[PDB]
Formats: sequence, structure tokens, C-alpha cells
Amino acid sequence: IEVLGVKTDSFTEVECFLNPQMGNPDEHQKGLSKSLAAEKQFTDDSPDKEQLPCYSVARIPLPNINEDLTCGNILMWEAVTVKTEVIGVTAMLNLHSGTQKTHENGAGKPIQGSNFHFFAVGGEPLELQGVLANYRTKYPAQTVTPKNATVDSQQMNTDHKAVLDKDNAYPVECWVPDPSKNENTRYFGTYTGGENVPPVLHITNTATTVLLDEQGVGPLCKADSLYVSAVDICGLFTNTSGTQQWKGLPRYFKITLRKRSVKN
Amino acid sequence: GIEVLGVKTGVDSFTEVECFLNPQMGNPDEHQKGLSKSLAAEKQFTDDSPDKEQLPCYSVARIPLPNINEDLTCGNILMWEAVTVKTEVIGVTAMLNLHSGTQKTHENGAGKPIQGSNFHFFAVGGEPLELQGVLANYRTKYPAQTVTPKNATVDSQQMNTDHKAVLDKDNAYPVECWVPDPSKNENTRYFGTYTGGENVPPVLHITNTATTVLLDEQGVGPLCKADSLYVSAVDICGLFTNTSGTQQWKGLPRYFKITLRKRSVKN
Amino acid sequence: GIEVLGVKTGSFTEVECFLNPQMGNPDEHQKGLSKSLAAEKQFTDDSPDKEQLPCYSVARIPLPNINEDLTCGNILMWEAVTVKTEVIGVTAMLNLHSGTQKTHENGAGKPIQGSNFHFFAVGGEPLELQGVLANYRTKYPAQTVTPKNATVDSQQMNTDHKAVLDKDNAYPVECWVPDPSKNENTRYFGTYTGGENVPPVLHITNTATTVLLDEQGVGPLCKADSLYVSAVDICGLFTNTSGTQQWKGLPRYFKITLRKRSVKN
Amino acid sequence: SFTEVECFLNPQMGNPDEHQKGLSKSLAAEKQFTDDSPDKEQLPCYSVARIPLPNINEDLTCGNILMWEAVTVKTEVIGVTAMLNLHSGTQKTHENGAGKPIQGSNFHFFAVGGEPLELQGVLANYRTKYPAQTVTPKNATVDSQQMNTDHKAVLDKDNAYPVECWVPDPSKNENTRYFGTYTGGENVPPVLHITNTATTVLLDEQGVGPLCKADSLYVSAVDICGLFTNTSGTQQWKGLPRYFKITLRKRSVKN
Amino acid sequence: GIEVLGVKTGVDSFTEVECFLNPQMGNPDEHQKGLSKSLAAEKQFTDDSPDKEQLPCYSVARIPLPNINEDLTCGNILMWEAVTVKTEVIGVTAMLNLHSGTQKTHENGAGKPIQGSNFHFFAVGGEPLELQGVLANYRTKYPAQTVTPKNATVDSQQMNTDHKAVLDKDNAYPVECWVPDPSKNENTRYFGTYTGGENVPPVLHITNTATTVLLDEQGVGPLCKADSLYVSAVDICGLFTNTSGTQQWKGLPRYFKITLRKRSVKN
Ligand SMILES: CC(=O)N[C@H]1[C@H](O[C@@H]2[C@H](O[C@]3(C(=O)O)C[C@H](O)[C@@H](NC(C)=O)[C@H]([C@H](O)[C@H](O)CO)O3)[C@@H](O)[C@H](O[C@H]3[C@H](O)[C@@H](O)[C@H](O)O[C@@H]3CO)O[C@@H]2CO)O[C@H](CO)[C@H](O)[C@@H]1O[C@@H]1O[C@H](CO)[C@H](O)[C@H](O)[C@H]1O
Ligand SMILES: CC(=O)N[C@H]1[C@H](O[C@@H]2[C@H](O[C@]3(C(=O)O)C[C@H](O)[C@@H](NC(C)=O)[C@H]([C@H](O)[C@H](O)CO)O3)[C@@H](O)[C@H](O[C@H]3[C@H](O)[C@@H](O)[C@H](O)O[C@@H]3CO)O[C@@H]2CO)O[C@H](CO)[C@H](O)[C@@H]1O[C@@H]1O[C@H](CO)[C@H](O)[C@H](O)[C@H]1O
Ligand SMILES: CC(=O)N[C@H]1[C@H](O[C@@H]2[C@H](O[C@]3(C(=O)O)C[C@H](O)[C@@H](NC(C)=O)[C@H]([C@H](O)[C@H](O)CO)O3)[C@@H](O)[C@H](O[C@H]3[C@H](O)[C@@H](O)[C@H](O)O[C@@H]3CO)O[C@@H]2CO)O[C@H](CO)[C@H](O)[C@@H]1O[C@@H]1O[C@H](CO)[C@H](O)[C@H](O)[C@H]1O
Repeated sequence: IEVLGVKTDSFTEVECFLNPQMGNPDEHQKGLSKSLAAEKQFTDDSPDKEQLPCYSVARIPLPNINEDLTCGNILMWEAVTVKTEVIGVTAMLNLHSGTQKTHENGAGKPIQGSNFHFFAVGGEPLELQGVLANYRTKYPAQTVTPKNATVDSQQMNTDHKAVLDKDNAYPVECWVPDPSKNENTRYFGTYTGGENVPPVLHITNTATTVLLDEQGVGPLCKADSLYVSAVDICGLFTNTSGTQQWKGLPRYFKITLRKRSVKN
Repeated sequence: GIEVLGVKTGVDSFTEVECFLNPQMGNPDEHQKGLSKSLAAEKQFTDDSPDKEQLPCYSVARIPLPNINEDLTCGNILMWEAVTVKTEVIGVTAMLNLHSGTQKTHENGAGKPIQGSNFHFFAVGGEPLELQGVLANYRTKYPAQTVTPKNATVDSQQMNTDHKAVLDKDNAYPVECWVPDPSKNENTRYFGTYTGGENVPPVLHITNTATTVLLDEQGVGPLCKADSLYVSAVDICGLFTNTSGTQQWKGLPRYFKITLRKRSVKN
Repeated sequence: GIEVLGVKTGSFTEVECFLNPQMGNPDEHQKGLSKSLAAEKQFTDDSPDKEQLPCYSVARIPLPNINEDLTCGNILMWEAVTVKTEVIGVTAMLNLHSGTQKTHENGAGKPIQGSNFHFFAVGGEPLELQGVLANYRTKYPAQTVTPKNATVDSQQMNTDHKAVLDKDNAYPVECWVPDPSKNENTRYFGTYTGGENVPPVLHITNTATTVLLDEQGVGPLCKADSLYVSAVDICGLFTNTSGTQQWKGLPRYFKITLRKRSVKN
Repeated sequence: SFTEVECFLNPQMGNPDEHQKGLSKSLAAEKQFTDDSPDKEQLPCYSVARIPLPNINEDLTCGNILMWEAVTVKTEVIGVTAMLNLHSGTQKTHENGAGKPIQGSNFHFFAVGGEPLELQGVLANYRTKYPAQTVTPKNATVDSQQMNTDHKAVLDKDNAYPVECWVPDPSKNENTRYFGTYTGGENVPPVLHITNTATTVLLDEQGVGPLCKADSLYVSAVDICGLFTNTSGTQQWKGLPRYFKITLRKRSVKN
Repeated sequence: GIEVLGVKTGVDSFTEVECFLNPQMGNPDEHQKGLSKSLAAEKQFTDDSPDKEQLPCYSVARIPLPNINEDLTCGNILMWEAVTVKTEVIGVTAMLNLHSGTQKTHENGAGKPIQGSNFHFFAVGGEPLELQGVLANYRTKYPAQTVTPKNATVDSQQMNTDHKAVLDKDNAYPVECWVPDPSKNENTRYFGTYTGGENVPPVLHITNTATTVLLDEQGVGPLCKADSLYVSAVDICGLFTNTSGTQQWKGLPRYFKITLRKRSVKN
């Protein structure tokens, strides 16, 4: 999209709370995955959907701004800044409910281990690339995973292109944002691996991310729609029995937008 | 929110207020201030009734400010605007005591230092801090003398938008039940870091040279309603381990020094 | 050697590249992994297989020719100005169920972790290497380019060990490092972390850009209309149910912006 | 209008005997709250030195005088490489292995001011029976484990104020600049940087550095690097000297 | 000392020198260059006599610079001035060999990587680096062929100002005995980081885009006396662990790339 210079009614602000999609084994275990399996053979590994955390995504409708989309010059909503926040970090200070003792007489074991904290803001669905730890993994019916996985899907298999158009459908272990695309999206993620990794989570209402690219253009919202994507795997929760399930927390988005002139 | 006009400072347009806020970890008895009650583990999800003393709570103090004697009948008045804050965790060196009631790390070895999960948080606002409730266990039966999410549901372990509250009472709101609400708090600036893990080393910096500017994106700091300021804090440093192996949350006081200026607002 | 002149304005180009990792690939089914790793082999008889040895990844990217005559005193060359680069598939390691080893009874699988090395380079010619060995008496396998005539000093400085990254899946990571005494026409960046329990920390974003201009404002100049991207992304060790370990690698993406620069000829 | 003073400050870990300088006495554990009487040598203390400065005034009744003003400081922990000694009196990590390096809880701290550092007392155990030859919070109460504003003091004596009892007072210290970092945990790896290129500016928000009262400059330090583990498994704090290099300028003040 | 005058600019005013500095970890025999001798532990303070091969030493090289003065009988002269340095630890990827003489971490597992206490240090000066002696154990009986603090006393474990030296000899000054002296070194820039702990992960970055400026607060870089430049280094990466459990310090070479300019000075 060919963009024009900036104007100076011109602004709008939208909010969103996004629930995590860790699996939710039953009604009582929202924010969690099903117990995790281990030591499954590469040739016979069939994870349950509830064992697989998925990307969270919400399409946010923006106020109509064009009467006629055939006009040579139209206005689009341009995402300029975002404040974003992981919600409920203190909840993990509960070391008494269904926890596993660290030692005799001791407090319960805190949530810890591998984590992935990720967010994206774009004027389209996040564009994804497929990469698998095990290409022979038999993925459940209620998930969208890389079609026709091959030996190359554990490295680069360019055929595995997708978009994040469904909430609670695209497994995190299957997809990453595609850096060869996503011109109209800004995304940020950090993966930390290791069963003993301490979660480090910062909260504030003073941190802003500018969404303008190198030419000073933020994501341009197609069809007056804004897309917010998220993953916030905080780590593993350890049951008294020693079983473990992924723990996720909601993510808040506060996007500021401006009206931008574009060629049409 | 509140419509402000431009900045215009002269002589005696500034003021400075100080505050020491004690931690509210639980205080099992008079001899254990700054500590919680020993912590339980492995409680059934459907029958978990924590004691109030086991639950660290948010600290909050309302600081009165000098009366600017403004009559709220006119459309133009002056309000105190918080512009900067110096804040400090108090008594970090106290944890260098590894001999009092500690558990040795090994035979002939020194006592085990306070460590594990921690949460360090502070807020400055012209109103009480606005809170959102999130629970690890929505079926948790919280004690009478705590303010916790009302009518907790299945969704309270993720997003339940009904759980809105304000930090208006000290030693009442359990840290594990509440976080600052990012969808509100227009008139508050808050800052927090959570670290999880039983072996997490505390890292605490002290200095009198660090200043936090409280002005937002439009250059406006918290506007102090009713000539009052709110400071909030949590400083869970980690766990203290008793000789027996029992563990209790450790907290330290937090110091605030806020600088304010008179600002014109619409009324 | 090369004396630069003016830059063409108005003159730009962008090139992309996905580089597969070269960890060893023991068989068709195990790409991105090395072969089972050996330990405790004697110094005088250590003969590692090629599949046990991760290698440097490299791709030569062809660019358009800009000159009709190479006898002219002034000639145009492609100048790499910026690079966006990204490790691909970081989330794949959240698979803790496939062929993993339990951390405990009833527990999840052990995540990939341990020694890692993440490295990338952009240059107008192959990356220049210096050989250094942990064990100079190592018997390196066929189909690998390793330091020739390794001596006592190859465990420290042996300046005879000079090479160029001109072949993919051939130069073992453990034998070569980029040569800081050379590489005038290359920009390289690497981080080594050692320790069997080291957590991998991997960031992803499409908003991070590295400027490739040197102190004088000149980026890599692409000789023979060729751009070289080089990478190593050893993420750590994958632990099998049995406890056997193998290096894990991931692909790396490059997006390089180039401009036409006039140069003395 | 300028001057430069420099100082080396020995650590005050306790020094049980003349052969163990830089170390504390063996540390005790698992002592009762109501009967914990630590020896002075078991308690590391703040280091402090008053640095006399050239005299610049001849009449103190004047309404306008000159005071030395501290502008910058270069500071350095001294002897960090000494801990690469893993053979002397160390405990083996494993059969045939090297000795265990100093590690564990640490506290690195320095201050520059024109007065003694002002302290606030906070105690882990308010019922601790502190030994003679130490200055500790007087009349320690139930609230001394949190906020007890009666516990005010100044760092005016070297090897007297136990680190575990006192912190710099943020409600005061207008004429001092202090910086400290505490790390807790028995396995904490010491991380120590050295250079002669790092400078700290001591000017405050108004552009004024510490003003040296009575032509005196105070330098305060604590550098508990971690725990030294003896062969027997017995442990003692380890400290290192800190170097100060302060630049001062003449400033006019009301009087 | 040296009254510094104008900087020579433009044509024939700059030079560039490079250097690879081998590490001096001890070198037990010809097959173990880059390593120390197996390390001893639990030696009693009174009977501690370390071999030289067990003691990593500072690395140093004097780099001769082109003659700049045709006549040394002048009122003022030209000196080489070090302006910038690029420096690199060489061979970091060598430690990704976990199969040669290593100790497995577990059954069927890979070899234990090099890890533990590390010290990474470099210096650029127009003189030898000036050292202060500090000892962990002052009663340590240091071996022949090492320069260690003379007449070590009770105070050598803290501040003993008598222990002054200069790094004028390669593989002679034990790293555990000496640190750069911050009370001198006016004509040298030094940088080092010590990390202690037997499980500490080495973290080593490489690049040809990082430059350190050597100019001081006055805009003056090290002035090279007797047309000589001094590069100093220590790069203790950690401990190598043999199958048997014995451990030896590992070191790697360091590269230096220094840019110099001609400076006028009074003579
Ligand atoms: C070890 C134990 O059974 N603790 C239970 C505790 O019992 C009290 C005394 O224990 C300590 C401790 O936990 O080690 C002793 C410490 O010095 C105290 N620390 C401090 C800083 O004061 C702690 C601390 O006060 C509490 O834990 C705070 O909640 O208490 C114990 O010595 C004592 O036992 C004997 C006593 O020695 C003897 O003179 C007398 O004749 O009989 C006593 C038995 O009653 O009794 C103390 C009680 O007054 O009490 C708390 C409740 O107050 C808990 O029951 C605690 O057990 C843990 O409880 C946790 C949940 O709260 C969790 O379930 C753990 O698994 C339990 O071990
Ligand atoms: C220990 C075990 O066998 N777990 C299997 C689980 O069993 C369920 C209950 O176990 C817990 C647990 O894992 O500890 C109990 C916890 O309170 C729950 N935590 C939360 C936050 O809700 C978890 C959690 O709900 C699930 O793990 C999430 O998937 O489950 C167990 O107490 C219960 O016992 C029943 C018993 O089965 C029944 O015969 C008797 O009449 O009543 C008992 C009640 O006390 O059974 C629960 C299931 O009905 O079930 C899951 C499948 O839903 C798994 O089988 C799990 O075993 C692990 O499975 C992993 C892969 O999914 C992996 O293979 C591990 O190796 C297995 O241990
Ligand atoms: C295990 C042991 O006793 N080591 C002592 C060592 O013995 C030498 C050989 O051991 C190794 C080792 O430590 O594992 C073998 C490794 O492959 C070598 N590593 C490298 C990279 O070359 C190391 C290394 O060379 C040295 O450790 C460096 O000092 O040495 C050992 O195999 C050999 O023993 C047999 C030999 O197998 C056999 O063919 C022959 O017939 O008899 C030999 C017995 O002499 O001997 C090697 C030396 O000749 O030697 C050193 C001194 O040279 C130490 O004694 C070392 O023991 C440690 O000493 C430490 C202090 O230096 C400390 O006290 C530790 O507690 C001791 O274990």
C-alpha cells in the first residue's frame, strides 16, 4: 500500500484483554494445559489438543472511515503505539493450591520451566511459518498444523505458510511468525527453555512500543480491522503427583491509531 | 478523564512529601513482623482455606497534601501534580544475617539465605490503585479479613472482568489475588517485577540518585484528587527457611519521596 | 584495496535467504540434529563422525550485474547496508513429548538446553576463518575441511590455519572461528554459551535491523556480484529418552538491503 | 579551583586473627532467636574513612565562603583475581576436582559525601544480642524487623557498624551519594568488573555535588564478595578493598 | 610528565598494528597448550606450594612501532597515540568439542563443557601495565619463574601498598597474585571481568564491529613511550574437566587491533 504524509478526530484508542489458550483440560483448569506426556516415540506421538498451547488472536473492529472504497484516495487506520501487559503475574504467588512440596515442611513448587512470551499488532492476521521438532507428530483434528509435513519440516520447509486467523487453533510448537512476510505487522517474542527456568515478568503502565517501521509507517488496518496476537506460556505447573501442565496468563493490549491517507 | 491546561510554575509552586511503608506479609505474631505465617503446600483445590497471615497483602498509604484552598465551584482550579518519585527498598542488608533461626546449607555451613519467588512493586497516583483480580485457584476459600474477587468463577483463573477493585485498604488485598489494572489507572503510575522459582536469588539495588519521572505521554503526572496522594507497594523478597524446613514470605519496607507541582485543571 | 566513490540515489535492492542448519543429520528423519554425541574418547584416538560435528552454514546469493565494461575507471558495486536476521522455529522446542526424557516420574520431557552458539555474517566475499582446536590430535573425518597439519599450537594460535567459508556443511564449528585479522569486507556477530544446563534464550522480531556500514560509512562490497550469508545456530542439546544427546540447530533468515556504490577501478 | 584525592579502603569482614584478614570468623547457623549472640568477628561492618581536604577559608563569620564540592568519583574493587586461588584451604568440589570458589550472598556498596553516611537500622532478628565494640540499633523492638524510625545513626566509625544492622537512610543523605547492590543465595556467582575508564558523576538534580563540611570528605564501602568455604565445610565472609578517586571543585555558599 | 601538544592530522598521520596473544595458563606439556596443570585443592595455608604450571599468568606483548623522530634533540617531538582498539577472544567454538578426553554428564550423555570461574581482561598502554598485589593466602609459597608480591605480610590479603609491579614479562605474573593498579595506569586503559563459581557458564561474544575508544577525559589516548605499545590479556574461560574428574584452567588467545595517530609532545 502506497502511503501519504501524516495529518493532524484523527486519533482513536482501542483496548483488548486476550485469554491464553493453553488447552483447558476441563472447566476448572482454564489457563492450563492437559498433563504433559514425555518419552513418546517419534513414530507414534499423538498429542491431545488440550496438551498443546495455541496462539491467541483477536480481530478488533475499528470505526468505518470510508464511504466508497473505489476512491483513488482513502483513509486507513494506522496503529502507531501499543501498551501491552501480562495479566495475573501475582497469581503465581499461590504456592498452596494443589502444589508439590519442594521439601518436607516446605512451600509448594512455583511455576517454572520453559516459557514463551509473545505479542503482535498488525492490520492483518499474523503470517506464520511452520517448523516442527518432530515431523512425524500426529496432530489432533481440532488444530491447524503444517500440511504434508516432510523430513525438511524440522528445518526449512517453505510450503508451511499460514496466517493466524483462528484463536485456540494454531499450536505454538508448530508455528513461528514468518519474517519473510509480516510487512503489515509488528511482532515481538522471547523463548526461554529449561525445566528450572525462573519466570521473570515485568508490569507497568508506563511502557509504550512504537509501531512505526523504518519509513515511519505503522500497521495499516485492512477492512478497518486490527489484529492482536499473543502467547504467554509462563512455565510449567507441577501437581502434587509430579505431573505438569503449561501455565498461561492473559495479555492486555492498548493500541493508539491515527487516520492515514493512502493511495487506492 | 481530567482536562488539564499548560504548565506554569513560579515561586512556591512545588512541594515534597516522604513516606515509609511497612510490608504486609502476614505477621503471624508480634515477633514475626515482615514475615508471613509458615506456608502450606499440597492443599486440595476444592478445600484450600489459607490463613490471612499466610497471605501477603498490598501495602497502601494515603498521603495528605497541603491544602491549596481551591473552591470546587469554579471551572478552573489548581491540583497537585506528582512529577517525580525516588523510591527505595529498606533493610536489604538485614538478609546478611544467616545465623538467626536459619537452616544450615550443609554440615558446618552457614544458614540458608532468603531466596525464591519474589515480587517487587510500587505505585504513585492521585487515586487508589485500580486492581484486576486473577486467581491461580478460583475455588480457594479466602479468609474473612481479606478483600478477594467476589463470586469467583471458572474464568477467574484467566480473564474475569467482574473482578475490579481499588487498593483503598492496607493489609487487606492479597497479592496473589490482584494485579494493577492496565485498562484503568490513568491517574496512577505503577511498576512491578515478578520472579518465580524456589531458588531465585534476590537482587536488590539501593541508591539515592535514581529518580522516576511520573509524567505520562502528554507530560502530565498523577493529578491528586481531594489533595491526597496514594503510594502502593509490595516487596516480597523471597522465602525465609526455618531450621525445621518451614518457609515464610519475607518483606521489607519501601520508602517514597515524591515531588509535586501545582497544575491548572478544568473543573 | 578498494577505493569507494559516490552512492546512487533514488539504486536499491532487497534479497532474502533462509539458511538451513548443518548439525550433522544422522539420517533423513533427523534433520536439524547431529548424530549421537560421544564423550570420554582418548586424545590420541578421537575420530568423530561427520554427522557428530555441526558445521558452518553458508549461502552465496547472486546479485544483478551492474557494469557493461570492467576496464572503466569507475564501476558500480552492490553495497550491503542493513540486515534483518531471525532464528526460525524457536517455538518447536516447546515440544516436550517427542522422544524426550522425563525430568522425573509423571513429569514432562527435558527441554533442549546446554552449550549453544548463535552466529551470523554478511559479507561481499566468503567469511575468512582462523582454525583453533580443543584437541589438536583429533582425527577429523573425510568430507570436512579442518585445519591442515595441526600442531601443538593449534590449541592456541597457529596462524597457518587460514581458511574461507566457501562450502556449506563442510567446516566444523568446533574447528573454525571468524578471523578478526581479516574480514575487512564482512560483518560478523556471534555468541557462545557453555554449560550443559544453560537455558536457551531466543528473541524474535521483525523490527530489529543491523546496520552493516563500517567506521567510514561503507558496507560490505559484493565482489563478482555475490553476497555471502553465513550462520551457526546451535540451540543446545536434545536429550533422548536413553540419555543420549545430539546438537539441535535451527534455520536462520536473512533480509539484506543493498545499494549501488561507485568504486575506483 | 580543582583537586584530586585518592583512597584505598580495607574491608571489615571481622578478621578473627592476623592470618585471616579479609575474612570473617567462622559463621554460625541454626541459632535460637531468643539466644543469638554473634561475635564481632562474625559480623562484617561498614568501611569508612574521613579524607582531610586543603583548608580554603580564613574567616567563618563571613556570609560567603568556599566549600570543596565532590564532582566525580572513580571507584574500584581491589584484588578480584585473588579468588582464582582455588588451592589454599579450599573445599574440593568433587573427587580429584579443584577447590570451590568463593560464592554466595554478596553486597557491594560505596558512598561519597561531605558528611558521614546517614543510616537506618533494620534487623532480621530484633532479639539478636549484639556484641561489644559494635554500634547497633538501640532499644530494638518488634518493629525493628520492619520500619523503626528511632534507629537513626551515622557512619562515623570504621569496623563498628555491622552491615546486617544498617542501611543508608534514603530519607536523609542530602549531602551524600550512595550506591549498593545486594545479591542473596548460597550459590550466587560473584560478578566483578574492573576498569580505569568508568566515572560516576556526583552532582545532584540541581547540579550540586556533596559539599565537604569542615573540609572533610567521607568515603564509605562494603564489598562482601561471597562466602569462602573451608575444607571442613565451615564458611566465612570474604571482602576486598575498595579504591576511591574523587575530583573536587571550589564552590561558593551562603554562611 | 608529558606535556601533550597538537595532533598530527591527514596524510601519513595514522598507523594500524595487530597482535595475536597466546594465553598463559601453565602448559603442563607440549600437548596441553592453552591449559594449566591439574589443580590442587584443600592445601593447608601453611603448606601451600603451587607449581607454576598450575598458575595462569598475565599475557603481555610489547609491540614495536615505526620510528617517528629523525632527531631526538628537539624542544618538542611526536609520539604514537593509541586511539581505538578492536579486540577478540580467539577460538570460542573450540569448546563445542565435548568428545575429546571429556567427562560424561550422565549415562549415554555428552561430555561436560568447560565452565566455572572465569576472568576476561585486556589492556592497551604506552607502558607496561601497572599492577597491585593482592593474595587470597599470604603464606602461599610461590614457585620459581614467577614474579609475585615480595615480602608478603598479613595485610597482603587486603591492602599492602608495597606490592607494586609492572607487567613487563609474559608468563611470569600469576593472575591470582596481581590486579591492575587503579592508583596509577595513567597511560594505560584496562578492562576486566571476574566471574566466580564452579558452575558458571562462559558467555563469549565475537564480532568485528565492536570498537573501544582509548581517549581519556581530556581526549588523549595512551602515549607510546620508546615507540612501544603494550597489549596485556587474561582469558581464563573456565575449567576443563577430565574423565577422571581432575580439572585444569582453560584459556584462549586474544586478538588486538589498535589504531594510532601521531601526537606532538614537549621534549
Ligand atoms: C516445624 C513446625 O512444626 N512448625 C509449625 C509451627 O510450630 C511452631 C514452631 O516451629 C517454628 C518452625 O516452623 O520452624 C519454629 C521457628 O523458630 C519459627 N520461626 C519464626 C521466624 O518465628 C516458626 C514460625 O513461628 C511459624 O512457622 C510461623 O507460622 O515456627 C515449633 O518450634 C513449635 O514446636 C514445639 C515447641 O518446640 C515446643 O517448645 C512446644 O512444647 O511444643 C511445640 C509444638 O506446638 O511450635 C510452634 C507453634 O507455636 O506452627 C505453625 C502454625 O503456627 C505450623 O503448624 C508449622 O508447621 C508447618 O505448617 C505449615 C502451614 O502453616 C506447613 O503445613 C508445614 O508443612 C508445617 O511444617
Ligand atoms: C497422577 C496421575 O495419574 N495423573 C493423571 C490424571 O489423573 C487425574 C488426577 O491427577 C491429577 C494429577 O495429575 O495430579 C490431580 C491434580 O489435582 C490435577 N490438577 C489440576 C490443576 O486439576 C491434575 C490435572 O487435572 C490433570 O493432570 C490434567 O491432565 O490431575 C488423579 O488424582 C485422578 O485420580 C482419580 C482416579 O483416576 C480414579 O480412578 C478415582 O476414582 O478417583 C481419583 C481421584 O482422586 O484422576 C484424574 C483423571 O481422571 O489424568 C490425566 C488424564 O486426564 C493423566 O492420565 C495423568 O497422568 C499423566 O499423564 C501425562 C500425559 O497426559 C503423562 O503421561 C504422565 O506421565 C502421567 O502421570
Ligand atoms: C587422574 C590423575 O591421577 N591425574 C594425575 C595426572 O596423571 C596423568 C594422567 O591423568 C590425566 C587426568 O588427570 O585425567 C589424564 C588426562 O588425559 C590428562 N589430560 C590432558 C588434557 O592431557 C591429564 C593431564 O595431563 C594432567 O592431569 C595435567 O596435570 O592427566 C594419568 O592418566 C596417568 O596415570 C597413569 C597412566 O594412565 C599410565 O599409562 C601410566 O603407566 O601410569 C600413570 C601414573 O603415573 O598419569 C599422568 C601423569 O603422568 O598427573 C598429574 C601430575 O602430572 C596429577 O598427579 C594428577 O592428579 C591430580 O593432581 C592434582 C594436582 O595437580 C590434584 O591433586 C588432583 O586431586 C589429582 O587427581
